[PDB]
Amino acid sequence: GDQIDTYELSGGARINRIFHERFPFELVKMEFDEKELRREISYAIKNIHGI
Amino acid sequence: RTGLFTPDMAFETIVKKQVKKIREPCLKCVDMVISELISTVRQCTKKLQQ
Amino acid sequence: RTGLFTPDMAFETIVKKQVKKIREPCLKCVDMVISELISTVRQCTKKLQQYPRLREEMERIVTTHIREREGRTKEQVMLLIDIELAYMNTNHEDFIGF
Repeated sequence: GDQIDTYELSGGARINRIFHERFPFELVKMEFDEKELRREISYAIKNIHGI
Repeated sequence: RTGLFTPDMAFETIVKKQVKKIREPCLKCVDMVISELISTVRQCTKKLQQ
Repeated sequence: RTGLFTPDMAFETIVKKQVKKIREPCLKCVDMVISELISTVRQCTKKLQQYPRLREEMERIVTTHIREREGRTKEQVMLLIDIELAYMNTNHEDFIGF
């Protein structure tokens, strides 16, 4: 339709699209310690071989 | 939705917004012309009649 | 209107029309996999020959289970396509700018 808010603010569902392109920001806060990744890879190999 | 192609209301609503600013001077011009017409009618009536 | 820039509903209509065709091969692939599984179960039951009435029951029970899971697998397959029709995400790997 017509009669849009050309000057004031983003409103309605244009905020939702921000969620859809802010979720990528939440997906990169999931930090991890590298040395824990190497530790767990090592213990995984050892437990997978077995005897 | 997502912005693939430039929309046509991005043009139409900015133009419609700027065009509305024209109402004011257009009505000033009409007031000025009525001022002159009243002036001339006063000149004609002053000059001729006693 | 005369139009000033290319519209975006044409791209969505064309894509939706081509996307609706994928439903067929997916429902073929499900039946193919079910048939292969029933085959492998019938191979696995060849070792119970010394017990009649136990090779039949184990075939019947595992076959019935595998067949009954077909409905739920197909419902999920259909839904994953509906998900594809509902929203056109152009921010992916695409001709951005072009």
